[PDB]
Amino acid sequence: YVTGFFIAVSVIANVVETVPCGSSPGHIKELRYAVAFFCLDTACVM
Amino acid sequence: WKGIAIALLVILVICSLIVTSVILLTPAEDNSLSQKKKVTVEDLFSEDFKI
Repeated sequence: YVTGFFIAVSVIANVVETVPCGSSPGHIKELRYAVAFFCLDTACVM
Repeated sequence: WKGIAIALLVILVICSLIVTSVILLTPAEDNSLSQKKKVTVEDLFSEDFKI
């Protein structure tokens, strides 16, 4: 069940990494485009 | 059959807190805008730079 939850959160990260609020610029001049997904992705991949 | 799920929840929240900690740890970003206007043509003849 824990690896199932890990798969689920990985897929959720995969789908959310394109919406223009968490991984695409929804702000042309303000400060989010966190690359932390990468880390999260790595956190999953390993 | 529920306490085992509780142990699963605690181990997963430990993992999630590890993920959040590394998320706040590894990318130590700093923008440091320092938004000051670039030197223009008239600045050399502005009274401020008049040595």
